[PDB]
Amino acid sequence: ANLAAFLVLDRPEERITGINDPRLRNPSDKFIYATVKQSSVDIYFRRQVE
Amino acid sequence: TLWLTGIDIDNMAGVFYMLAAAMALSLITFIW
Repeated sequence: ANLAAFLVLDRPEERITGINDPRLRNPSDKFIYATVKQSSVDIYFRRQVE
Repeated sequence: TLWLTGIDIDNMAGVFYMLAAAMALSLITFIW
């Protein structure tokens, strides 16, 4: 039972699904992420409004 | 979709059961 409880759920943090991950919807200081600079990634972020 | 979204204990019972069975068998031996 202990081994099954250990191996059923992976202790490592789940991988990011993509641009619609739950943590991306409500950013928090516990999970900080940013692009480099005002480059095309910043332009895409500004163009997106959702 | 856009808004409004986002996101043992039986071991003691078993050991008590086996202890009770052992006690019942001991009582049977004593009365025999």
